[PDB]
Amino acid sequence: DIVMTQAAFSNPVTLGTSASISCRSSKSLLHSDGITYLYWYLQKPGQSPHLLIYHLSNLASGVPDRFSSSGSGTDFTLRISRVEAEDVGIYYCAHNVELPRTFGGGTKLEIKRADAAPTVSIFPPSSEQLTSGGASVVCFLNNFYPKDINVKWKIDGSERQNGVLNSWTDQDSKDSTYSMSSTLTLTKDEYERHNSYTCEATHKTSTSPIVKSFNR
Amino acid sequence: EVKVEESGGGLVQPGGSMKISCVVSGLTFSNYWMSWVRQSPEKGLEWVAEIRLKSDNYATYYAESVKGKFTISRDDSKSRLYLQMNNLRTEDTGIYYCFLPMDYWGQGTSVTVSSAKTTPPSVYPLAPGSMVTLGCLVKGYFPEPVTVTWNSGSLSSGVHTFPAVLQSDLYTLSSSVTVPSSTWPSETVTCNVAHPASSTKVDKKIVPR
Repeated sequence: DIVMTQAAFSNPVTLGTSASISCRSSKSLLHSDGITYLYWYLQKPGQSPHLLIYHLSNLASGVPDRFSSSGSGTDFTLRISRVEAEDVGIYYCAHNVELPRTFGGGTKLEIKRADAAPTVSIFPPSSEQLTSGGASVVCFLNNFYPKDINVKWKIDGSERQNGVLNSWTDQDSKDSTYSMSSTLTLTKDEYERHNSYTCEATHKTSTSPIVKSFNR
Repeated sequence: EVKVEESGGGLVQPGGSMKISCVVSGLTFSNYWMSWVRQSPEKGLEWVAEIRLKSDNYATYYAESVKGKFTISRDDSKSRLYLQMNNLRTEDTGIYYCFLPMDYWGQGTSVTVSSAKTTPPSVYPLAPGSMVTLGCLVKGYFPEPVTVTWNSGSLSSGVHTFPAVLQSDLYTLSSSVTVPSSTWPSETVTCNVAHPASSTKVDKKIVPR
């Protein structure tokens, strides 16, 4: 057994500047043949892992020379010299000196970009869902930065808390933004006892929330 | 070039068995070591089994976490790798990848070990009450995953799909698409949802309200 240790996160990195990801091993990966058997893999959001670096410092075919790696038998550093939006993902270290083959826990690269307000869209229940006896009200809070955000629901003006489920995307590979969906799920019966439905998005880009509403 | 493609995943009950496989093209399969690596949120990437070559008498190796329960095998004539999995537990849930050490990974096949029953999704259009944002709500399914595309995968820019959230043994997710208002509703926007576990394929056209 070898334990590969890396930090779950790194400091957000501005586009066009350098990132540095560290790893260490519980045992030397420097072989008697002179090779340090340390590998780096990248897993971009929604994708499989792909080989970036092998034998400590050698770039895999197609990998840009913005990527470089160095290290001893036990301490290693991946450098990305001029980070692009496409580089976000989880970077894993691994050894090739024994079985079991073991991996680090992965370090997520985050891109720091300019603050962006969300674009908010509210959606009434579909007639299909209503036919089935259900009523989900959906609010998208799209393409904002930074990741922190809050959503509040109101029904006929009063704050509603329960029945709400939230989900957040990973950082986007093209525009370095985040998005969130908030879904308020009611029975048809309860939905049709109220007329006005509102979602309010609060983000650091304004001291006022962005408010979207419809009337049933 | 090299293509690694897994199949056979699905749902099975605790204590049950499943056999998954993958076929490799773009190299001479019989000359490569083959392994299975699984991924879950709580445990990360975990190598579980490996098989060597004919010349090594197809020597096999297993993680301690699964030895006794998994059997790895290969058919060099079909370029196909297998993993037979017995007495599966819920902790064995995850995405199983073929990994040809050290250079190649497959696409993954999802294996869910659970006493909950497979349930197909209900797909609902999200249409509004320069640009317009539409969506699809995919509700009430089990197990993961689903795939959501727009206009059969053609409409790819301005799309994101939110991670599924589990409540009460069922998953819900939604997908967002943003297009110029000159393009919808003058031309069609359709979300395509596939839940292989229930063998369901649904197209839902987004029509203005």
